[PDB]
Amino acid sequence: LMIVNMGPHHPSMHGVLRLIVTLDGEDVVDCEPILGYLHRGMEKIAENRAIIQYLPYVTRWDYLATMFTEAITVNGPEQLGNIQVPKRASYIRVIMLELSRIASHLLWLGPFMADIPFFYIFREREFVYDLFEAATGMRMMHNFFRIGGIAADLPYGWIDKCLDFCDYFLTEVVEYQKLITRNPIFLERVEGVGIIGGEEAINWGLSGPMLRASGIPWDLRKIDRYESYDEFEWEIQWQKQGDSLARYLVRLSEMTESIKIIQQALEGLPYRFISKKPSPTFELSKQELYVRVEAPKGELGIFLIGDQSGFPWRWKIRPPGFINLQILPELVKRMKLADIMTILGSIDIIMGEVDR
Amino acid sequence: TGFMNYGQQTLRAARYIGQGFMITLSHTNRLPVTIQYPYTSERFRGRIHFEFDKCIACEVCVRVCPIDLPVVDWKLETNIRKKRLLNYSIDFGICIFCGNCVEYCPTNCLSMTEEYEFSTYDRHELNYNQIALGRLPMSVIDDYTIRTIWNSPQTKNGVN
Amino acid sequence: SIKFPILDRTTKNSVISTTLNDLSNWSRLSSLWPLLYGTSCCFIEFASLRSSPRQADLILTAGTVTMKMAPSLVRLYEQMPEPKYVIAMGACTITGGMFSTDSYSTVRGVDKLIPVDVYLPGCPPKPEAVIDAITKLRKKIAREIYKDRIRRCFTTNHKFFVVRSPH
Amino acid sequence: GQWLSSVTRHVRIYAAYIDPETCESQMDKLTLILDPTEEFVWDDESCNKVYSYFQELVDHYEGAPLTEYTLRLIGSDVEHYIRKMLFDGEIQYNMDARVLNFSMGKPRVQ
Amino acid sequence: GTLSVWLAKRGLVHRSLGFDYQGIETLQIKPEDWHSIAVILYVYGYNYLRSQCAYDVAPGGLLASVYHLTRIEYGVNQAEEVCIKVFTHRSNPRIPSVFWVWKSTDFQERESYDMLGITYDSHPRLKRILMPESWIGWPLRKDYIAPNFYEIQDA
Amino acid sequence: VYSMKKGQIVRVEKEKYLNSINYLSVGGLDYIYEDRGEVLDLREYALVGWVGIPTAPAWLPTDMLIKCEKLVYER
Amino acid sequence: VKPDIGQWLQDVEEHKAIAIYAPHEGGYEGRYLNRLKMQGYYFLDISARGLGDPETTLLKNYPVCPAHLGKQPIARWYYPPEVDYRLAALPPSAKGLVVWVLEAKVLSKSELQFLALLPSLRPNVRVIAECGNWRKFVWKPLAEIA
Ligand code: SF4
Ligand code: SF4
Ligand code: SF4
Repeated sequence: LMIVNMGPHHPSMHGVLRLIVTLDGEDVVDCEPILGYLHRGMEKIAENRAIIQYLPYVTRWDYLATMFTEAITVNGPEQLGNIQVPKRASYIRVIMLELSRIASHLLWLGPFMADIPFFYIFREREFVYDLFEAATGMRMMHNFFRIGGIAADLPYGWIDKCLDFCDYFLTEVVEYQKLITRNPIFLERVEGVGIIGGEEAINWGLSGPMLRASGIPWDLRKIDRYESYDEFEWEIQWQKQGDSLARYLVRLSEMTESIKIIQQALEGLPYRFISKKPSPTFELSKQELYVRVEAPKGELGIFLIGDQSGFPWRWKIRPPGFINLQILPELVKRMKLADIMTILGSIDIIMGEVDR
Repeated sequence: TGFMNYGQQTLRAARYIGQGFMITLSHTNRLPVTIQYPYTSERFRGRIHFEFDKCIACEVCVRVCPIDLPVVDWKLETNIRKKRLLNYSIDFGICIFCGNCVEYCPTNCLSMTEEYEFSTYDRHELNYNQIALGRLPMSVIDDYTIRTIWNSPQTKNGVN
Repeated sequence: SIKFPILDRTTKNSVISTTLNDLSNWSRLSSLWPLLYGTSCCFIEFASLRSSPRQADLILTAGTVTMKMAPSLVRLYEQMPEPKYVIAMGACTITGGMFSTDSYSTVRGVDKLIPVDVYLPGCPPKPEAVIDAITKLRKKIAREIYKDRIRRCFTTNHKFFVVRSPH
Repeated sequence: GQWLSSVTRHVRIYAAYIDPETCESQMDKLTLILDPTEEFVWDDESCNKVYSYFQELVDHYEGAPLTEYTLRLIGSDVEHYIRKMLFDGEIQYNMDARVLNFSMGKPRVQ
Repeated sequence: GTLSVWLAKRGLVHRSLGFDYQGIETLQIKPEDWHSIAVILYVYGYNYLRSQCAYDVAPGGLLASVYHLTRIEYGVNQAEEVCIKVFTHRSNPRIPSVFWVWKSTDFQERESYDMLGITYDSHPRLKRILMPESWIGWPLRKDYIAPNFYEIQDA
Repeated sequence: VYSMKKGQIVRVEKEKYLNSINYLSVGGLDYIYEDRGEVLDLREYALVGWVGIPTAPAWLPTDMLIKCEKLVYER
Repeated sequence: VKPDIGQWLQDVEEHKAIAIYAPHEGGYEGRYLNRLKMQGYYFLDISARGLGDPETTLLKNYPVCPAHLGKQPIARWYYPPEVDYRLAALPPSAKGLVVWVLEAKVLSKSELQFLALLPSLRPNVRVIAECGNWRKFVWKPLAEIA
């Protein structure tokens, strides 16, 4: 039972974490995940900062998809103050949020395919960041979410590049879909892990790909009527093969479902930039409001107890992947050191929203 | 016939290696783009351009900042509402370039540029002055090593 | 208020020795090869630009360093002790970054932890900024003539036992 | 794990079996490594004064459990003592390293 | 609420605090009968617990570790949310953990003990999940001072 | 609408703030016991914070702290 | 490359203000700085990418102004000068001069570069080692445009 140190510079690059295991032989049997490495103290500083000052702070959580964090932390005060967002800016927010979900799943499967290369996905990623530069102007550090919608307007080149992104992107996606059917090393090196079912993934804490891996059509934005999700084409992954390749088909189907949503929303266009802007500064109320949104990892959440002041009295975040990190102590029991790379890939986690 | 099943697994494996080898050989044909060193739009939010006489009052850069870094000393001059502003000290090691007061300025003398070459040898050098923050960075068309960056187009294949 | 160096002479003042020093310094300024050290928001520049933690002396700290990160970081600098230095490529390796006021478990720069040559603007710049940073560092090492191989150990210690109370 | 220290600039706890500069294995022998980066002058008599002051501070500040919080407190006020010693001119700077950042501020004309 | 007058009305203290902002409901529950209350709300239809919230109103006084338990599932989508309000004080940090039945509460209760210091039982490994094990004091409570540590200042 | 003003020195005794953790580090020591903390905001409770130490602020009761004087200290 | 001649040292001891026209092609710039350092001199660094009012920074004890993060006061203290304290940063007597290595030719203002070159003529032990806007070769043109 030689204790692994599981150091800060991992052989893989998926964050800094601590997974000391007794490993009797090569079989890992007992996990003790030590965290606190990439920690900032978001809650106390968010109690010490306003919404327009913790609004630059929402970038250090799920920075592979930064639209979700600022999206839920601006959708908090919109439903809190009951201020209506017009349909145009809300649908463009839906388009860019699904594009960030696309970016999150491809930036998962990039380094996951690198561990188990970079320019096989970067040919797409250069045009993806060109879309981010034509949408807001930054690469992943955007500050463009207001109460009335997008802080700016879409330029006349970004809608043309958004029309071109579908037949720029879906063809290389379906050229990348056949690899797992062709290449048997993904049928023999990541096949098998992920043995949890649906009645158990509901039982512990799970959401996102680990909950849709068992063949459950789970969606917050389908159950909760949000952003007119029943107008668009939906196909939530009811893939019941359980394992890690079931999760890969889950993520391919989620990317293709977002492609279908954006492709139906290419020519929608139902309406200004910011509705209800009389003054630059405002405040918040005091309610008992827990707002959540469909994360790419499953139910990102914002807890809020107001102060009727410039600062929020309570600001607690429920990150999706940190609740999804609880299941590995149970998914460690009968695997190998060559398996834990596939495990910490298939969790689909970065340490930005973990410690926070 | 278990070794026959091993052979059939390796036949499917060789078919997949050949198909993925064709895919990667086609992936090696990414010749026109090739991003590297030189040897964007207006919202780059890089180096922040600052103007001194247009900066007058309200001290909103020290307030909306997530860390409150700006240090400007000021002494009121009588009956003319002049604050006598001096030493617009910005530490870019403290600065995030997250851009709140760039668009939240009442004067709007705070504007962003495309400069990002501020990698320096000392932290005390990063404390910049108001005249150092009023310098036009670069006209990137006018270099003998920088061509036109593919801003509006993509995969041009025109250099060759 | 500073100290005084020795500054006697330059003993290696032949043409062959200064030629070998210039060539070894320019080749030392040519072969960066970092051990990457990402695992933060500055890891994103690695895909656009080893594993033995005693090998690569020319590492740049491209990560958000905290107080719990600090013992492993000074141990890793003990694993790169004599030849080369580190480059701060984050506002949090310089001033603590955006949390420079109120963060308890984050050090206000590694400028109180490790010798730093070059300070960056910090939050992920363009991928040619690291190229300009290693070019500057190459100009810095080109100024260095390997200090004419001039060496001193302090060795401050008490052999009296502390008033200990372990668990 | 095995490293139990609060190591900063000019203050390193290093409670290990370190008589010479060869590290090991770990014990109650706190080996105060000072100035790793060659930042100041650090004359030997002044180093003996600072080491004796640190010995008196760890003698009078013990009695409680010598866990990591006492290590943070003792390294922190040791750095305060080094700062107030260099501000009074007992510790000059170095200008022999490749940085010389003047970590405690430039001495004024006052 | 629904379960406070139907299931917890048969001899349990479901002390309601009204409705919350959107659809949630806050019901005050004491710290002695909490694990049986957790099992009773578990066998009701509610299975999915997330976002244990440890808010620190009235520093030096009342301390709370509320829940956001709901009843989402695979095929059905009856999302009935509720806040199980458990309360404590500074003098009494003793609270029962749900880690005996709901084992996935390791990180949640460890962060609650790590940021407030709420003393727990029936828990397999209650350690400081973000701070060192030598660390005394708790930062999230509003009556806390970060002591004289040089790494907290720039200088 | 509040108890005191904003910007007065805060003196702290170890017995006067016995609800907090002021007796764990018996002896190291601390620094906010003397007239070092300044009142930055008030509500029953008042925000505090040192004039030179840049660390995170806190919240303390209006009787648990004490408005000492107007004497800032730096360098 | 590697043209073996110390004519740049003759330029720095004759004119002492030369624009170092040299690319970003690695460290082919500090070798003459290393030859000045091996001659017994001392060389320190500066950059004009964020240096404003250069004569008011090299002399006249420009202010410190510590950046408080919304907690400390203004504390308008006077930091020591750049090159006067650098002349005060020569403890032995064998140091013949002080080289001021400047590595930013852009955002420099031609007038202020002439003002900084005249400040290299102010002290006799000051050497200006400014950049030359990154030519392809290694060219050491003097301060003629400035
Ligand atoms: S620049 Fe902005 S913050 Fe400064 S005085 Fe003018 S309006 Fe106020
Ligand atoms: S540039 Fe960004 S960090 Fe700096 S003061 Fe303006 S908003 Fe704050
Ligand atoms: S300064 Fe900001 S972006 Fe850079 S490493 Fe630190 S936290 Fe990340």
